[PDB]
Amino acid sequence: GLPFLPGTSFKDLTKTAFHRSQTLGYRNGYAVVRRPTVGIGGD
Amino acid sequence: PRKLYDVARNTGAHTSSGLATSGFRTAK
Amino acid sequence: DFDNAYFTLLGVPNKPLQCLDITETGQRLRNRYHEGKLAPIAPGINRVDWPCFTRAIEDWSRFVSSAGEFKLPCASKKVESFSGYAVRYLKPFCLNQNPSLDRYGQKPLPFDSLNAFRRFGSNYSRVNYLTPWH
Amino acid sequence: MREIVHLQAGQCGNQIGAKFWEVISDEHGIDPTGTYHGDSDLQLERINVYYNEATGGKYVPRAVLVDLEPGTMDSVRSGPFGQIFRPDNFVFGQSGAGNNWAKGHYTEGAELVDSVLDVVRKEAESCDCLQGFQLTHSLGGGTGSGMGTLLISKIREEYPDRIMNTFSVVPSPKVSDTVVEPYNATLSVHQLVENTDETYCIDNEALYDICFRTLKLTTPTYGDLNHLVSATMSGVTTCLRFPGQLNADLRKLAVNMVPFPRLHFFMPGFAPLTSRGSQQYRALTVPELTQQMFDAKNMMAACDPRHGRYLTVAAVFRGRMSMKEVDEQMLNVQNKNSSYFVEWIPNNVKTAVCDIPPRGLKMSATFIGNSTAIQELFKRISEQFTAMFRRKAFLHWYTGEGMDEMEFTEAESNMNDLVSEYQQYQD
Amino acid sequence: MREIVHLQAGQCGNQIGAKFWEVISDEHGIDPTGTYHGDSDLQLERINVYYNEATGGKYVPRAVLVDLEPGTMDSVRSGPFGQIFRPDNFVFGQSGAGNNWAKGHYTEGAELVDSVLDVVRKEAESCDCLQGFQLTHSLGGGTGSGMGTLLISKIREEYPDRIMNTFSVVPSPKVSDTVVEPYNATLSVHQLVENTDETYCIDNEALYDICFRTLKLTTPTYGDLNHLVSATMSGVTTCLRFPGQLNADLRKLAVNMVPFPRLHFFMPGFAPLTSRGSQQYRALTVPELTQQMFDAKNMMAACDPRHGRYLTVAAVFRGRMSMKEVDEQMLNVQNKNSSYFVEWIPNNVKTAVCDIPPRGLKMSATFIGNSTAIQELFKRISEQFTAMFRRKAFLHWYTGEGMDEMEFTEAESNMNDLVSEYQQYQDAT
Amino acid sequence: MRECISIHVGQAGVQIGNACWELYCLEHGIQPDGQMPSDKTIGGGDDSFNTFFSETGAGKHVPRAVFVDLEPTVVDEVRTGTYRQLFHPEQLITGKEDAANNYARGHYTIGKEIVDLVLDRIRKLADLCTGLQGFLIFHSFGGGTGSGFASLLMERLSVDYGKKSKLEFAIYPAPQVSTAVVEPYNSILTTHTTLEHSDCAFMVDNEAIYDICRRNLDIERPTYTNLNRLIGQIVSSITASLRFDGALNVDLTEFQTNLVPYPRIHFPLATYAPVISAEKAYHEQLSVAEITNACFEPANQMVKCDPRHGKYMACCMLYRGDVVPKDVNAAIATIKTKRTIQFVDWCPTGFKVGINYQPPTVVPGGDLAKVQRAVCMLSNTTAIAEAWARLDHKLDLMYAKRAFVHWYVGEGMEEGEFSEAREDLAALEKDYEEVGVDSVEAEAE
Amino acid sequence: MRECISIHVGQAGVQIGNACWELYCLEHGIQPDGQMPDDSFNTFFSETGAGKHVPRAVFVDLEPTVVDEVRTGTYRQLFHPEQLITGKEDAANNYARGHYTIGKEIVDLVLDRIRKLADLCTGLQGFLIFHSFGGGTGSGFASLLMERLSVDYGKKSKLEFAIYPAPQVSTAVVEPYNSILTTHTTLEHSDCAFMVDNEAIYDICRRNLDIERPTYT
Amino acid sequence: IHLPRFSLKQGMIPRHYVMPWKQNMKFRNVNLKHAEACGIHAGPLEDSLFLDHSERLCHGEDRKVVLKKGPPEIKIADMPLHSPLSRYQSTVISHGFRR
Amino acid sequence: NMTLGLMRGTIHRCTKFNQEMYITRGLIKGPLSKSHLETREKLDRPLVRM
Amino acid sequence: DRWKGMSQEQLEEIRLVQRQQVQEKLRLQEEERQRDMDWDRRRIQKARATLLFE
Ligand SMILES: Nc1nc2c(ncn2[C@@H]2O[C@H](COP(=O)(O)OP(=O)(O)OP(=O)(O)O)[C@@H](O)[C@H]2O)c(=O)[nH]1
Ligand SMILES: Nc1nc2c(ncn2[C@@H]2O[C@H](COP(=O)(O)OP(=O)(O)OP(=O)(O)O)[C@@H](O)[C@H]2O)c(=O)[nH]1
Ligand SMILES: Nc1nc2c(ncn2[C@@H]2O[C@H](COP(=O)(O)OP(=O)(O)O)[C@@H](O)[C@H]2O)c(=O)[nH]1
Ligand SMILES: Nc1nc2c(ncn2[C@@H]2O[C@H](COP(=O)(O)OP(=O)(O)O)[C@@H](O)[C@H]2O)c(=O)[nH]1
Ligand SMILES: [Mg+2]
Ligand SMILES: [Mg+2]
Repeated sequence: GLPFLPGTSFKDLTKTAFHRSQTLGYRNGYAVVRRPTVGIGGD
Repeated sequence: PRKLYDVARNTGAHTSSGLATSGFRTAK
Repeated sequence: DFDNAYFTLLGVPNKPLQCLDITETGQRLRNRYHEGKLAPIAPGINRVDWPCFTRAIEDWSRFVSSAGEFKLPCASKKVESFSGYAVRYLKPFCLNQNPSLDRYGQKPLPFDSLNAFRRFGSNYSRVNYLTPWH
Repeated sequence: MREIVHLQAGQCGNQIGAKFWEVISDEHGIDPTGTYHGDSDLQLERINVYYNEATGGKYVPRAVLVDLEPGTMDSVRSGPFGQIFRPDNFVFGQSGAGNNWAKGHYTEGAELVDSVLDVVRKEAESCDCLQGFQLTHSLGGGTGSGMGTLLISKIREEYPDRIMNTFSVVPSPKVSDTVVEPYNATLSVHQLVENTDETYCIDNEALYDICFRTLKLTTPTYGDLNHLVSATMSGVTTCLRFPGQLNADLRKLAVNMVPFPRLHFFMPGFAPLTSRGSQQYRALTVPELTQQMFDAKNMMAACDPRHGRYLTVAAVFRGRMSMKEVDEQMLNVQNKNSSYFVEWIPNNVKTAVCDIPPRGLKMSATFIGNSTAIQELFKRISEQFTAMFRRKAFLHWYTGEGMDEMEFTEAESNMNDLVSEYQQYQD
Repeated sequence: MREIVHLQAGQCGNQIGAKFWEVISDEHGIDPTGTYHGDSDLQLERINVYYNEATGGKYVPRAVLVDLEPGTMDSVRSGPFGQIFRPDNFVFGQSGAGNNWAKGHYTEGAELVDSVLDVVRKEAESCDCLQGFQLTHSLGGGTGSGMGTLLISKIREEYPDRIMNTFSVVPSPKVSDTVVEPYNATLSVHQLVENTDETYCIDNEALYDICFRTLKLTTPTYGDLNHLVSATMSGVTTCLRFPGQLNADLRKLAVNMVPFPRLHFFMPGFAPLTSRGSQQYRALTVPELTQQMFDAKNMMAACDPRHGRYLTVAAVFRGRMSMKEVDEQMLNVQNKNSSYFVEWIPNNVKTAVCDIPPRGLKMSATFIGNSTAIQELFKRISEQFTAMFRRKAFLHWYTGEGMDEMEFTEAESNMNDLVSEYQQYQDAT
Repeated sequence: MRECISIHVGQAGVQIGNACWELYCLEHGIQPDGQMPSDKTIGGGDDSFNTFFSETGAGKHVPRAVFVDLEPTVVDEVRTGTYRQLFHPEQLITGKEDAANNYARGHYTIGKEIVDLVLDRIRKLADLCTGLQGFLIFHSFGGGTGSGFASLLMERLSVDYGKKSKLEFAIYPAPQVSTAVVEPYNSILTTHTTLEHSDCAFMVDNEAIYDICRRNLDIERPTYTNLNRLIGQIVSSITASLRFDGALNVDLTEFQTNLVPYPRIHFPLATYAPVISAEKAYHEQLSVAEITNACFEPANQMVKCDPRHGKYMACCMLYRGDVVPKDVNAAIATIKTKRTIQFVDWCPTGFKVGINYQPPTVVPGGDLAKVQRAVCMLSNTTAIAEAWARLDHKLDLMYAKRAFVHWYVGEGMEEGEFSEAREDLAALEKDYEEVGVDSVEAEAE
Repeated sequence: MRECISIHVGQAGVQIGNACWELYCLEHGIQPDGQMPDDSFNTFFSETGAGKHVPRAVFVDLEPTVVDEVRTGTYRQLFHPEQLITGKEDAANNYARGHYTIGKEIVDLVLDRIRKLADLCTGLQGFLIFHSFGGGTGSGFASLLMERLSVDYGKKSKLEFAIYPAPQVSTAVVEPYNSILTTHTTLEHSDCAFMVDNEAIYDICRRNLDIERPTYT
Repeated sequence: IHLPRFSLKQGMIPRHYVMPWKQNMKFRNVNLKHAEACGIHAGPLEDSLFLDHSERLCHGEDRKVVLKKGPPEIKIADMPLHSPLSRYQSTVISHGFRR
Repeated sequence: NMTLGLMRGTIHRCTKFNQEMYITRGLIKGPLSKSHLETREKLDRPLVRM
Repeated sequence: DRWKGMSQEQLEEIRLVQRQQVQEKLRLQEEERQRDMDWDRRRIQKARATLLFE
């Protein structure tokens, strides 16, 4: 909950999986957009 | 004692006091 | 200076008018804070930080200034003393903030390591033979 | 009241706008769901500059997200603040431009410019009084450098008398990222010269120098660089959304900092940047902010002010300060360094002061500097362009989409003319 | 406010200045964290002379630390008093000068002057009314000699009206540490007469002499010599920091002491010096203080003033005292040995009195004296130089950096002109 | 019977009014709700508020002011501040987009769509007044709506209300300190309005009030609020005779009678005499001679000019508080002796006095001490030309290479405005030096 | 109506005027804070209508270390906060400095306060200037101050109480230059000049008074 | 046609000073006849020799007899040690040193 | 730089001549605040009126 | 027409108001000192937490 200043962003060091999920997509020529039920890495 | 410094504030020959030591105080 | 036993009214000490020195406002390095105190928590408004200032302090400061500095009249005296209810909110585990944090950080680096991306202060450049920045 | 329709095109534009909207939502007090969880009344008084009132007591951003390939939109949608953007604003194609300006401007951007113009025509006409547009993109990529300039060329026809800003990332001196980057840079500068009212040039190793020397960051990700660009991006419009003793919008800065209509390439800055272990060794105070404002180790473009003459300088302040101290500091800096300011303008500093500082900070400031030292960047890009174009190095990847070489010749002629015209005011 | 910007330079400069900042923080009651804990209110109103204002009531010293290797920087930073200094003020390089005047002045040291200049301009524009600068270095080194002189000759023309003091440590005649040191000594002395206003000549074996006979110190490490230097380093600027019956700043000791713009080499001294065994067997009075100041065993340069003539004598007294038994004693010392004072100045004495003594001492006094007996240091450095240069002993370590070989010749010529100018002004009637 | 309608244009006008109307609400017994708890006044005749206030049907007092700005970021502070219920909601006009430091925008593009509503509100305010003495315009020269829209407002007011008096308290660009770059263009182009459509124009330098605040008061680092309090005190002193009782009352027409020698010379200088803190009022007294001599010092002046090099053509002294006319007469007889204050030859008297018995009112959290006496010298001097001489140089330097004119000509302004305004200011310089030359002979031999 | 404005220039002037005003406050009824615990005080003290008496003096010095003790110690309440005029640097034992370079930007403030003191004066008998010849501001700024005081007020008598340089003892080296150069100017702008010497007072204090070891007080 | 023709405004000149021979009721007619013989002025209208810190310069003695009056100017050589001008010897000494 | 060196005496002498001439110009005119003028200096005087 | 001037008690009231203003100036100086100390302590707290995380 520290204040958001340009020196307080950090990396998640204990993170192994980095898979993305195609939330954007096409079904029948229509630009479909679905809700993200999962983050980056399967979380 | 803070009670002493409030009773002794208005002691004198021509001084009117309303505070009372150990009891009810006057309505004025 | 607001504490005096002989000027106690209704259980609260008050400051008389004869103890105010006119030269005290032009004294920057006499009434000053030296060390202060840290807290091992996140920043914010809390109950253990001493000079913590909420939005209820500035309203009180504007109110007291518009209340005529809390005068106390007396018999045969128009204004005798100054009420102690106007300076209560400037009156008061925790660690010291002044011990240096750079001693537990990284070592200082030489100047050419610091010049890894854009070069500053090179003798063989244009800007070394121009008037510097003051 | 005064409404900014934020546009972003490309991977750089999307990854900068993600942190930009994070910073704005932190400053206006918006939770990731979209509602308001702040603790002040001033955070809601001018919230329609960046947000839309909608169903739920919640505020959605006015963001138009554009990319030719949805590869990097996947990361921002999976971020902590990816659920605020409306799903209709995501405009995306099927194939990327491949760092080619011609694919992002003639072949693949042409099929996508219809839906983007529909989205911005909807977002721009849901406004009581639209102030102007805002574009974040890059001059090295393919869909940024082509698609964003196509968007500007199509929007300035529809809305000619409005304010266009461009927080472009201009190419970097020492190490590049794209081999064919000088071609894209020249072809995009040729459009931004005639198309943009206010351009902001940001270099990447300038930010690397900031993060390494000023902030002493051992392991900086791109999140910190985007945080710095977002911090100087929100400081330009901070008087539109918050009160102050002296207010200045985008149009006031456009009037004051642009003498002639072809000098609008500014060098941004952010004043209270201090390392972690050097935090308690210095104080936040107006001289010690305006000194770092004018320092050469604080500019976000990789060219020091000493290479040329300062033409006009902005300074937008935030916090509880005295006006006499500010207006004596900006006079003192002009008096001391009399050789680096133009003599034919008696005052080269425009000053505005806001009320609310950023969270956790006493004072903040945003340096915006129009200088004649930015002409040495355009000379560098122009000579790299001539080295590439003399032997027609990568030109078959551009003529293969149906481009004439006279485009390259004219894009370098415009750059050369602007370089020669910046040199006119050096004396 | 009249604030001094302190400039350390090299290993000698850093080892002296660490102790100097220690005694300054002792006098003003500053802890190593940087706060104030003094027992009196007289130690705070004139703290802006040496201490800048940081956040939270923290006082940071007005020092820039300069070195060409990170060996001494890292030692002084890890010392007990190393955490007061600003982290950005540590500017050092990778490759040292290697006891070369030319590396420190032309090739390696020129790389670093543009960052020390940045820190100095950073620090001097924050001054309201800047009084002057202060440099500590040694003339027998490579970055104390070359880089320090480049700093001297580069901050003088930017600020051409301030007061510049150098607490230089010129090479000793007898004890030696560096073979190549006559070259550096000559090439720095030739440059020290154009861009300085006050220069304080200090010999290491003179301080050894003080420790071995006056102080009766038996194993004097470098810290004791640093305290001996720093006590008179703080005894000159003492009137700015404390009130007194008769105040004198650096400039008041500059106008009153140098008669001509090329005679600014003095021999410092410190009056109440005694052993620990003789602590209680002494009455700290003015006749016991002036008698030790003018003693020939007290000066920190190994040049006996009995071989020359005192051009001007300055004395700064500290501690509560009056002004009869000061002036009567200085009259007595002017009249007793009148053969050692020049007759073409009738009153050769400058006197200032401050009434805030150092802690643990009732009274103290600092001697600054301009004498023409300083020519025997210059001529003997020149003799050791010309016993080396005629055979071109180490000239390839200097010629190989682009320095023209005539520079040694003009440095020797200017040194000889200094010696002859001091000689003419001695017997002048 | 003695009403006065205040018009505050621009950011500077609104923030000046935010202190002026607090001072007015404190001089009379007006709570920020709009109430008068006690009808009796300690120095007036139960209608003294009629100059600034008007009654409603609910026992309420409403100011006779119109706040105009082309942006709402400073007017909504009034709409949400402590005095939110004091002002009529219609009395605070606002626009959509400001002129953005452009005289052309506020004079030709943005100001045309809002001037009718402001003139409507001015008409409905002047309908209620039966004894309207004049107007008081508050604006600044270095702005777009303080210089462009104020010019249009005065141009329409002069042709609407005839020869009714009007006064402006403008803010002039300082010689060295400025907050805008394009400021000399706006300050030059607005000279024709304050010369043509005016009766007595006041020029105020922010820098001079900065020296007054730092030197006379113990306030280092002041803000715009401490600057606005002094201007509020001055406008209170210039109108105190239309409200309160005094020995020698002076209205706003006797002002222009005894101050304005020629219709093209209406630029006097303002100074407030006992501007001291409560620290330094403890030692010195505030006698009439002390605060009459202190008004003539160049440091006490509220512009950056030196009155010693010029010659006074007229002088108007307004006195407040413990002032009996004998003391004013003694002070004037004292200041006629000295060589420094040199008057013009065609004004042997050169003094107009006015005495009011009310001491000036202090505000909570204020800067000035509470005093027994107050003087406000309002005098015209030939030494005011050294501000126009400093402004003409900056305009000539900018326009000689035609720097910022593209933001102006494309916004509807014909580009010949700058040359004509420069020629007007040159003619003013020549006219101001024509009335200062002694009509005497320079001896012989 | 018999008032006498005192001017104290330099360290010698301030350290003389401290004892002078201590004696003046004791001689009349004036408390150290300017109050009363019979018109003899009007020559030296002014009147405010609240019981406060303000001295008719100016303490002018270029170095701040001498005057700052006055506005800190016992009699800090007595003097007006502005009447203690103070510069940034000093003249540094240089008549040329305090007369041409540093003393020029200070003389306007001293002249303005002298004018404001004389505005309170209706029967101004004359001035009393205390300085010393051997200093820089006591010789440079004192000469310039009297030199423009003569043009400011004319034939009004200005009395001098100057510390002449002693024959045998001296505190400086450059003082013959200052003492030569200021008597070239204190001849046409000084109606009288009472001269004192430090070593003669030392001998007086040693012999007549019992006090050996005497300070400047 | 004729207007008052004053001089440069200086200090040390009274705001209003009339010659005392015009306001003397005893010895009046002899003064008027003397003024008529000298041809200075007998009328009452412009009767102020010093007005508005300046000299009248109009109704006087033809402005050349007035200037050519009194002893001639003295050579600046040296003041004797009794003259009141002996305080200003220090400037005459410097002016003699200058040449 | 030698041409720079020799100029300083002439500039300083011009400044001093200007200062002395300003002061004698101020001495020709009377003192400020004519109430300080003694009775032997007014042009009116007792001697000149008779 | 015939007002002599303010009596003694009015001037005494003006003096009392001046004394009140002096007291208020003292209080506000203490106010600004505590504000500055507060925000210094805030900045140092944030820096220390960041150092711990590093
Ligand atoms: N004394 C004083 N001057 C002010 C104040 N506010 C603004 N100013 C002056 O006004 C100028 C700022 O421009 P303004 O004229 O206020 O701008 P504006 O009237 O709102 O016109 P636009 O900004 O174009 O809408 C600055 O140069 C200030 O000197 C104030 O509160 N007090
Ligand atoms: N009698 C007497 N003489 C004093 C006193 N204080 C200083 N002096 C004289 O002053 C001389 C020293 O020079 P100062 O007068 O202090 O110099 P200054 O007036 O401060 O001007 P600067 O030289 O620029 O500092 C000594 O020779 C003393 O004779 C004092 O208290 N009493
Ligand atoms: N400074 C900075 N540059 C970026 C960032 N993201 C992408 N870039 C730049 O983007 C360029 C690469 O092209 P890119 O924009 O990814 O291709 P595009 O998406 O097809 O337009 C390079 O010049 C990088 O400098 C960022 O977060 N910060
Ligand atoms: N007198 C004295 N000399 C020192 C001290 N520290 C180092 N030196 C001398 O410095 C001389 C060489 O200086 P050096 O370290 O080479 O300077 P550098 O160029 O900075 O490395 C030697 O003769 C040492 O005796 C000290 O504390 N006191
Ligand atoms: Mg505005
Ligand atoms: Mg002194």
